[PDB]
Amino acid sequence: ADSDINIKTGTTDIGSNTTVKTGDLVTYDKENGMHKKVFYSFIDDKNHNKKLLVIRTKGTIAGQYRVYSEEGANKSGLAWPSAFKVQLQLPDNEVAQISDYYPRNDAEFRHDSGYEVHHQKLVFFAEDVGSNKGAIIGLMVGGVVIAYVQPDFKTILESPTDKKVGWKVIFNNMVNQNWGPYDRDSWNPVYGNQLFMKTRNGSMKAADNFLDPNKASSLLSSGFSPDFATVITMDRKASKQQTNIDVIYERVRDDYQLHWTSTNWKGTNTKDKWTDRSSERYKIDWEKEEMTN
Amino acid sequence: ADSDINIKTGTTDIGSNTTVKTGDLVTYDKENGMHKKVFYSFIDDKNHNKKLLVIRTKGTIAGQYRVYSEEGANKSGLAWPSAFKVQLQLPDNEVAQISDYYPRNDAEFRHDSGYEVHHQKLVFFAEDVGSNKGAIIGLMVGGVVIAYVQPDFKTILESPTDKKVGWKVIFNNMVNQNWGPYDRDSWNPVYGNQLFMKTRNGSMKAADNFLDPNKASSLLSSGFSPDFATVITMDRKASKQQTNIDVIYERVRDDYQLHWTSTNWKGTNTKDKWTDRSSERYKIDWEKEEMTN
Amino acid sequence: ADSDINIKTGTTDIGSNTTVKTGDLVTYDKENGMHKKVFYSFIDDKNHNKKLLVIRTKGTIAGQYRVYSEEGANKSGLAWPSAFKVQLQLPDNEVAQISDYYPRNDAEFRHDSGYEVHHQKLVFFAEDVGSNKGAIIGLMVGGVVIAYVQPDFKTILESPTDKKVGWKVIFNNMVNQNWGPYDRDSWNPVYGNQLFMKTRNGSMKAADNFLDPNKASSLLSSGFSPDFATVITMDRKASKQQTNIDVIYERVRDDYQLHWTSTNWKGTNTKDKWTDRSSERYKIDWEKEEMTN
Amino acid sequence: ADSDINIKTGTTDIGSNTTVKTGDLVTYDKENGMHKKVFYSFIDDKNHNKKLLVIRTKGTIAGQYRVYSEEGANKSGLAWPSAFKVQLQLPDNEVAQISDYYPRNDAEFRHDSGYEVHHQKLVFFAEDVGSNKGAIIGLMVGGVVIAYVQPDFKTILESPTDKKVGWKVIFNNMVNQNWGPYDRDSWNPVYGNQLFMKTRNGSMKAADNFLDPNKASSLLSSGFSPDFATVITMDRKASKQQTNIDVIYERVRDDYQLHWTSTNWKGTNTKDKWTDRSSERYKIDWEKEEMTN
Amino acid sequence: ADSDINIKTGTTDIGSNTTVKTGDLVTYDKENGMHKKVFYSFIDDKNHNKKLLVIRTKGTIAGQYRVYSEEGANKSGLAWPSAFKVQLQLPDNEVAQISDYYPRNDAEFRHDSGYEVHHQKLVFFAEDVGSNKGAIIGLMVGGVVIAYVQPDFKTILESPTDKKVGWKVIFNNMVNQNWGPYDRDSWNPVYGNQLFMKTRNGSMKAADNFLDPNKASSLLSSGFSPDFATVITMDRKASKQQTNIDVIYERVRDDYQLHWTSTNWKGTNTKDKWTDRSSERYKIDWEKEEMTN
Amino acid sequence: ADSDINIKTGTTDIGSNTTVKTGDLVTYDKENGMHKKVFYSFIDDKNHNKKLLVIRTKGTIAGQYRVYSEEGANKSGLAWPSAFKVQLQLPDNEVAQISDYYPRNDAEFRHDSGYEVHHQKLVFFAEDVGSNKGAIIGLMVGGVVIAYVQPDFKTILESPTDKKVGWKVIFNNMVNQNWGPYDRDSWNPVYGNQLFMKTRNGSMKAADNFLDPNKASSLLSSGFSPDFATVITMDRKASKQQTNIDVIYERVRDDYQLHWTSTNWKGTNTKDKWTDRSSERYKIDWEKEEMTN
Repeated sequence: ADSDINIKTGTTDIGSNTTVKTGDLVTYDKENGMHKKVFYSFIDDKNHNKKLLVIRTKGTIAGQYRVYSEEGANKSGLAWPSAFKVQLQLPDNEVAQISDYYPRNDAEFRHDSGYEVHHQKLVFFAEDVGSNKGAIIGLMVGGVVIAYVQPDFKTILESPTDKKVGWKVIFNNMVNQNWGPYDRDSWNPVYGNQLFMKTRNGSMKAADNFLDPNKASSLLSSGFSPDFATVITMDRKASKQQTNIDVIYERVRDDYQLHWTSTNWKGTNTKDKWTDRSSERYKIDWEKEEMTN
Repeated sequence: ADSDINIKTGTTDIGSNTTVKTGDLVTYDKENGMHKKVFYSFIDDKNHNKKLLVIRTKGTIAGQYRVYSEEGANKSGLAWPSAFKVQLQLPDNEVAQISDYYPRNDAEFRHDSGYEVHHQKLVFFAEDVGSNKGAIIGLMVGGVVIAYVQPDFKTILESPTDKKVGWKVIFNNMVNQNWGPYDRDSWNPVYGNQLFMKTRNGSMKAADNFLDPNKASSLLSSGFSPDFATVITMDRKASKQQTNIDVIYERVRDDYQLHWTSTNWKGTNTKDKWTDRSSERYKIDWEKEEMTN
Repeated sequence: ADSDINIKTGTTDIGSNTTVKTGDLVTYDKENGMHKKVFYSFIDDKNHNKKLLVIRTKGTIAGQYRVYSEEGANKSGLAWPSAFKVQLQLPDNEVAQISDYYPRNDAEFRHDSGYEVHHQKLVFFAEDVGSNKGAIIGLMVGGVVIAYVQPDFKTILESPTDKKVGWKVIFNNMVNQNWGPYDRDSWNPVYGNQLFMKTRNGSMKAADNFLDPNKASSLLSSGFSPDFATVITMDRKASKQQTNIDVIYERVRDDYQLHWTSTNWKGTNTKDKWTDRSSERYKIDWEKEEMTN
Repeated sequence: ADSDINIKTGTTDIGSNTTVKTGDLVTYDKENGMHKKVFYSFIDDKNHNKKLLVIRTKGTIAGQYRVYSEEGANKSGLAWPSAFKVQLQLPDNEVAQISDYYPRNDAEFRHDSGYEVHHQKLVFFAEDVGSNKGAIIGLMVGGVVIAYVQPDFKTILESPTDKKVGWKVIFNNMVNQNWGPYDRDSWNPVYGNQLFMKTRNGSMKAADNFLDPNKASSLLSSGFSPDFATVITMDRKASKQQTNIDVIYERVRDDYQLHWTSTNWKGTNTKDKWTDRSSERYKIDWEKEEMTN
Repeated sequence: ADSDINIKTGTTDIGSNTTVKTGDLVTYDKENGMHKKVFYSFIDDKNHNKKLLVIRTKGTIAGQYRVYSEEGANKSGLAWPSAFKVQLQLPDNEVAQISDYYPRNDAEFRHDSGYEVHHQKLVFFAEDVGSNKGAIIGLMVGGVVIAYVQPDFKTILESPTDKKVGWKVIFNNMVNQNWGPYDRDSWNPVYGNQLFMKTRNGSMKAADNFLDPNKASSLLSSGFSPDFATVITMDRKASKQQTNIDVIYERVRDDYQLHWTSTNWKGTNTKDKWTDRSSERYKIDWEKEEMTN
Repeated sequence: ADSDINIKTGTTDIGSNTTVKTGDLVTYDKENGMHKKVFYSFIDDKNHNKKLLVIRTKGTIAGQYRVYSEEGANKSGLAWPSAFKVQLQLPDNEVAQISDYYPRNDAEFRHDSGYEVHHQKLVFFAEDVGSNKGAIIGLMVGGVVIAYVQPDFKTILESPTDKKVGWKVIFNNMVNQNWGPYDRDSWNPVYGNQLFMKTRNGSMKAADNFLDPNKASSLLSSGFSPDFATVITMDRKASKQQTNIDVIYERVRDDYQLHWTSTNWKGTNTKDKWTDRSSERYKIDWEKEEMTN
């Protein structure tokens, strides 16, 4: 931090003794089921060399975890979201730049606990008839245990540029009732993909053998609510003080097909079957310090 | 946070150097057993592009965990709440929008600790008669342990829109005396659903074999007290500066039927048997900055 | 929090730039052994739509854990508190309302750590006479461990209304010397209820076989000191600016009867044997902003 | 801290009651896939003996984890980043100096838990025919267990000078699906380097047997976003108040070659195969307190 | 703290409502590879009885972990830093004094967990031919486990005076790849000192059998960056308001000699083989409140 | 805290809106190897009924862990500090009083984890020749494990008065290389006291068989740096506004004698062999608010 270099905290930061122009822009795409909000803040710090626009994408991208097709009591299909995405893209001809962003790709870790342990035991068994017999045992304990947090969904900052930035929320692993973790690539020759199978030998029709969304992560059913900040920077001397920025929300829906083998249930997962995109273009006026749609 | 993008903290936030108009609106629905409160705050930040209304739904939704019917000493019935809900809905013809909300669906996790560990042991047993015999053992430890917090009730943000928003509190799992977790879908062929059975082979009448509410989560008996914030936003230039917002509280009550098999007790759970809704319409005056019922 | 919706912290709160009228009201009920205190704060925020009164019930409700009757060396009786209670009730004809309260029924949890772990071992024993014999062992580790905090006494918010609110402190479990947890419903056919038995085969008279209060939770002997806030709200336009509020403290005392079987000691627990209530009526003057008894 | 020497906190720090001149400088090297940002802050504290420039290198160095060459279904090649680097270098003829920097090389640790534990057991087996036989066992537990955090990537401060400073982010260890940690130097005679092998006996072509970047650390695919502060200091009396500073970003890409042995897959790792450098020269004007490219 | 004695926090501290004169003094000793910085702060608190100078030694002492000599493929030599040191010394004839310093020798601890645990088991084996045989086992668990943090390098405050003060960073223990901790005094009759041996039976020349510095602590290769504060105090009435203070940095380099036994590798460690000292004399002017070199 | 009694924090504290007169008094006793510092703060709070003097004893008491005498290769002697002490004593004829002090004797604890756990196992072994034989095992786990922090040195507040106060730092336990804890009273009939023995069967002369101070706690070699606050209080109306206070530092040095038995090494510990005291008398002027020596 700025204190670790012997500088008073908050001294190098921006926004001190300046007027900030905030605003909200909301809109609901019913077809794609997206509540999109943009919280924009214009900062003209006279001591800063550029005008700043802080664009916080927010809202909720409904997961729409839902059974979409039934071909009878033996087959069914589930649309489940495997990924969300948010992208802000400036046209290549613009003078503005994507100076900063948050969150970023924090360096994670795995707690690694190694073992170098020695045990010794001395047993000397005997009988009432006068027979003694014994052993001395030396036991070595070694190896490693790796422990870390395994979240259901990861958040990732896609490779950004001076014109494009983007976050993606990705499905990493899911824990079923008690059968253990499962991912999109899991494959059991017997049951196929057990990701969303309520039971393996169920007597109900396929449409009813899917996990109840309440048990599963709420990101799948209710959706995911991003809070992603981006910092645009413009030069005051630029002749063109108006820009157009494309804000894009995406929901990638995979197809979980459940089939009856006449013996047990089998599950297959088709990736990126559907992609639901909602793109809006926002006009940014740097002189009046406003944003509109 | 706004510090991670080199911006002074609190600079982009709203409510700086402005007068906020607060208020409380309380009412008790005796029939549905709901204490409803709305804490409203009007914010007209001249630097913000819209008028903000922060509506915090609060109060208490009595669980009403109670025995409702007795058909003798062999059968009884318990009304127990499986879910609470709070919904704020604007009519489709309104100009206002549901800009923001809290709490949201935070991404949860499960601590995943994997094992790759090696043990070696060397035993060499002997007898006093001159007989030696031994073994060398190599032992592998592998697999994973998953540990996470399992709360009795989850809080969830239902898929919102620009006109409707809603939270639901859901029953996830309950721990009986020491018999382990149980859910609404638990089913033992012997005892059926052991969710609220005080004893399996009790000699008392069914009505007395139900768990004492004090032992169980207080959400079931005393109730649940929400604190849910929503942020409405209106354009200052809109001709109609009056709106009507419907605040809805719901208690979903399931029926736990306890039966005597002449050998032991059996429990069944009928979901969403009853639904108790309390809806109020609040008139919002954005010019006088007030809310009324 | 209000920061999570992009609003400066403390902006929507009450009490900014206003004069608050505080006061203390104390009284000791010797008969019921209750030190009752009420800390009242009148808040007239001109920007708020109602007058607020924050009533913090405090003090100490002596547990009075005590031997009350002795019928000889074989029988004795202990009065021990199983529950405390605090209730604030407004008469039904009043215009005021119980807007808010604290503490509430926080959603608790139980840390659930599940296991899916595999072990493999390979033993190959041998003798010096030339005889080898071995085994290969595959071991499965599964199940769950549930770990949570188990306090001696719970605090609960009884189902409130717009006129009545109430907290109850309840005895949940107690740990004896080292014999494990015990509750009011514990029953051993041999010893009955071992909740407060110092010893099972004691040679002393019954009155001396009870747990020393110092070993036990201080809530039983010295008592419990509540800190419970309630928020009354009144409309400024109401013609009647005087109200009467009933503050009630209760101590529920159960009877632990200890008997000699001529072989060992047995304990029985009669619930809610006695109920000690101390009720006071406080006159609230909203114009002079004071409270009196 | 400055409080531990009886000095009021923040008293010895810089930036109190002074005007700070901030700025952003952004640029995207498409060829090397680097988003470079420099956040500069000029501090002229009249009570300080020198002018300070705080240069925070930021941005994102795309990992570019990607299959680069395929020679058929038996061989493939992956370019994966093993290291990132950021260097600020002043020409030797300059009067300015690199006074400070952050982050630095914090002293790490390993939790060392040693054991000195004794167990004793006494077994006395018997048969119904009247034969008793027993043993007394003394068991010693000793040794040590070492547990520490093992991150995927380390951050390091290269040996700095008064003209050059530099950070390097280094690949330390990676955890595959569940096969354990692997590093650049790992070598199995059977499989070679299993760092990025999706499967050992896969039937797919080599290009498809590489780990999905989503599973792997996002530093490899999306990239790494530095936040590295440096503090330049200049004497006010220096005649030459203009300097040129070279900011350098580097991505070191190693080649992971995957080969088919007709039995299983083998992996080899060629270190530092490619080095992608993006260097910019920034003109620093200490009189106008600005930086340009 | 000052609050624990009923005194408002920060009241007894220095630097309140006074002007502080700061400064940086930087210099790079190429020969010894030291980046030396001194951050000085002059404090003349009119309410304090003396003038204070806070001297924070900072910078980086390059470890210079490096192979220095090769006599062929069987022998090699590594210069590795075992200790860093920083010393501030005033000449004995000066009137100034070393009033305070930081960091100091904090009292450490070792978590000591003792055991007094009892287990009992009852086995009763039987055969289908009608033969029963059993045992009752009582098992005692006792002893202690000691767990504490074992850092690679310790920081120590050498015995100070009113004229000399000094910190030393010392090599305590290092963890090799997975062979366990090693120190300067470790000695295996087979391998000697295994501190920096990459492999025990390597086929490469000695110079290539040394640990890669990236694997090892960065203090060895990149170096150590001190932050050590000292507080000089002078009497205002002293006639001589100029002083000379000697700031000394030291790097102690040990020689790790690796030899080939024609069977395996052996390592020896010669302590304090080289000592690299960089001493500077700083002129302190207490009247103009400055420091120079 | 003062908030828990409904009082604004810091309201009852001292030092609000008053001028505080600070000062440092330093001196080095070479013979006893003590760097003594006194940080004094005079507080005359007009709202307080007395004048306060906060005296913080600080500095460093060199441990002087050192070999003092050698009688050959078979015997040696080590002077090691077992205790430090700081005492402030007012003459009995003074009007001033020792009102307060810090640190004090905080109530410590030991984490006590008790066990009441049941295991059951069912084994049923069989042979291929048609012979089955089995057992059912019930296992009880009980007892307690006590875990707490065991520091090398304790800090203690000696029984104070209105004229004398004193802290003592005491040697509690030390951990050797890996042989376990040892104290001053430890005694092995074979090796005597193994507190500072580098090896048990060493071939080096006794003087070289002592633990290296770097391995041991730095309190022994470099020393201990106290920070002990005392609060003197004087009545303003007292005629004699001058006092004399004796500040005393002590180092208690024990003698660790190491002897050669011609078989192994033996260690003996003579307690409180030497006591090194450094006493200074400070003149306190309450009118001019100063302290001198």
